[PDB]
Amino acid sequence: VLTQSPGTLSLSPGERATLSCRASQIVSRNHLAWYQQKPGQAPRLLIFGASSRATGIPVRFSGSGSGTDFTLTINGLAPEDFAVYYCLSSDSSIFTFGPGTKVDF
Amino acid sequence: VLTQSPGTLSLSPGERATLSCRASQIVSRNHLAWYQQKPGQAPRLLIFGASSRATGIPVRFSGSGSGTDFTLTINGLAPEDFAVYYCLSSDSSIFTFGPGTKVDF
Amino acid sequence: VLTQSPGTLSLSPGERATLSCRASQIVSRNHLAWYQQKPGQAPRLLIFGASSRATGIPVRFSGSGSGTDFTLTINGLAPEDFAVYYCLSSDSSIFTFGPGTKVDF
Amino acid sequence: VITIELSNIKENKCNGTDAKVKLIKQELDKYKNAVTELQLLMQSTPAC
Amino acid sequence: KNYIDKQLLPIVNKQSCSISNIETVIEFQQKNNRLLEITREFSVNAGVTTPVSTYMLTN
Amino acid sequence: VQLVQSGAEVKKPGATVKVSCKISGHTLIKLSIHWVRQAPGKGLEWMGGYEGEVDEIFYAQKFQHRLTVIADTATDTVYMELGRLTSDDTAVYFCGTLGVTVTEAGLGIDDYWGQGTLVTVSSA
Amino acid sequence: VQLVQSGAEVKKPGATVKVSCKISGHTLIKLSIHWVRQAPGKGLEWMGGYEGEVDEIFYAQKFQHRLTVIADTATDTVYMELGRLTSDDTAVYFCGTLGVTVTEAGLGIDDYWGQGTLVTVSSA
Amino acid sequence: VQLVQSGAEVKKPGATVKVSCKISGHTLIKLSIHWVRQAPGKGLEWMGGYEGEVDEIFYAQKFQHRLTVIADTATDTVYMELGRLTSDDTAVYFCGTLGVTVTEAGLGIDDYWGQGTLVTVSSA
Repeated sequence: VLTQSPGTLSLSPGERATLSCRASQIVSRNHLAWYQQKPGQAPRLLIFGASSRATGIPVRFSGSGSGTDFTLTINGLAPEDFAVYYCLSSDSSIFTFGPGTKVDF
Repeated sequence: VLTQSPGTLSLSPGERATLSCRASQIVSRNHLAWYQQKPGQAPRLLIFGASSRATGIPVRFSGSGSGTDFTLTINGLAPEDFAVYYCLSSDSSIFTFGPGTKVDF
Repeated sequence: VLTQSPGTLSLSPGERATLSCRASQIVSRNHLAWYQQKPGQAPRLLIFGASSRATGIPVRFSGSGSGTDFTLTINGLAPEDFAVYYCLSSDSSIFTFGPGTKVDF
Repeated sequence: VITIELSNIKENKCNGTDAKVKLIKQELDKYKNAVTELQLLMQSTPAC
Repeated sequence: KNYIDKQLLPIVNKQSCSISNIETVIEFQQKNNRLLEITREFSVNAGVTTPVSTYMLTN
Repeated sequence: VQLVQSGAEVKKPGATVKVSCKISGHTLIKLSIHWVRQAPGKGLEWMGGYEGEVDEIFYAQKFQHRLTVIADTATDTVYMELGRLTSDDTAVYFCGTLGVTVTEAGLGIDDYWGQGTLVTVSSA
Repeated sequence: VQLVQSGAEVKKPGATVKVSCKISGHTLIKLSIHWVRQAPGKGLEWMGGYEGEVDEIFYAQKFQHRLTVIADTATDTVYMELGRLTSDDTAVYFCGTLGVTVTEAGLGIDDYWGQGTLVTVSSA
Repeated sequence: VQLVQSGAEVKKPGATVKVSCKISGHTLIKLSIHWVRQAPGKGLEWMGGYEGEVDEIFYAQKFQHRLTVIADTATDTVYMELGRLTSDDTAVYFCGTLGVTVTEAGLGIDDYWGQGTLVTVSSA
């Protein structure tokens, strides 16, 4: 059971953003990934292992976290990354997504 | 003069636990260790240098801190590690223990 | 537009001190330096890049920070380093100082 | 005469699953082998 | 002797050794590289070497 | 390198549907495929999938005993069969190849996700 | 290795002043020299400077079109003029050589700062 | 490799007690031994010890001039003496070998702690 916060945010483009992901039960530092999905298309994979970038994303994206708290921060908020940011987890071999947060404005 | 917190805690097994150690006067990052001991037996040495594990302890235990604040966190809390966790220190060469926190439940 | 805090502090020597520097708009982790200067003389350069020491300063000084929050902490506070601490920044190539904090007592 | 100063070590009693210490123990063992190997090479006189 | 005896000897004899950073291991590997090449070159010529290599008596 | 889905269709309650995935550029003996359902305006949820590295299939507990996945390794196809289809399962279905292979050195993951298709459970 | 400033003087409003800096130990083809102003009891402010590495001259937006900085590379000096001088510019002026040269491996900076001098805008 | 304590006993106020420590496995020319007292249900407190690496003895400020610790290097034994024994010192005594030897490369520590014995200050 994963919880995202602060739900919906509408910060102006060009400033850093912070997203949070909490877990009811303890999960590993790995077995965790973040997906951003514009509506209707395939969700891309932003980071894996909660601290490692993917192949083909800008340096602006960066994530951290340990224990039951995982935060994703984007330094440069370009007008091309306004979508829903999911927080996938994996306890042993099962997958469970999160409610989802939206970046507006 | 070292003070521990939050005194006594009674969290359920299987959840990460946080212990804190504050120093009245500034101490080095080294010259600090954490001892857990069950009553009546010889205390074991968990971590030394406030960030380095000992020889023969599980990966779950991990400690951090710098300055006058030192925190010990354990991710997996097995039923075999319910004991009193002391916070040793040494300014120049003098050893001064702490009040001691007890993990219950 | 950089704002410093907590303005003026008067802590006793021998205890760690904390200074803060906030930026209205996002600046790089580099392109930032901390200058301490006694009145009437040439300012010295303490750290550059917000995490790297200079050439010829004690190990006590150390700085960190990322995004729009930059913190400078000094472990040992000798009577030698009572001065005004500035926080320079350069967004693209234009320099702009801060209001300036003062360490008293 | 060329003199090289080297320090002898008996045995490393410390263990650990860490990575940085593993490299040091590996190299110290390799250092010991070079001294031990060269110890038996001195016994025979040079052939020239 | 100024490196192993002064720095690395008190640590590895305490049963709970813990090296601080990897920047020390890499430095130590460079110092312990000349001594390895000397015994390697002496192990095939059985004692007498010609010409003297750079590892033995550098320029 | 790109996954291909089947075509969209309309369905009626009480029947069983079939979805398919085609791989062109890999062997499926190493890639791990899953199935995710995105509601019209809600979040996604993992349904199930087959990994191939261990040659094992897991199904979600809330969808347990309701669906059966058959993957033909030689034919290079993974089949999505959904029985007891109700009227509230009108959602977009993506396959997705998500999974971390943790070893003693690092992590490994990938993402193809195909293109996805929608199924509508209408009346007539 | 040390920068040397000019001599202090008194000035009257409406005129233009000149400040100079001499370098003995470098070539000015690689250094970057700027100009900062410290009010009597207030914080500093970056006025302008000459880059040197790129051979460019920078002026602050709030001080644009009011002063012109000329540096003679062969003579090894930097000249900072100040036109439209008011009565509130009585402050100590340090030159300073501050600037980061970020590359793909690390960072580089230095600081000489000379000794500085004060200019007083009096009446008579 | 294991430390062995003396035998537990009862005592009366006003006398002086002796506690012994036997080392079997090392040479004590490098081991650092100390003495910790644990009250019946309270925390521990460091009292004194002998380092061996520097061949120096430190005593706690609150216990100075009340106890004297003598360690025979040749007879691999450190003796714990406690003078002016009151009625509130009924506590378990562990020796412990705790100490950090910080160098330019890392840190070093160990722990044996023996087994500990209790001393009771009764009336008769």
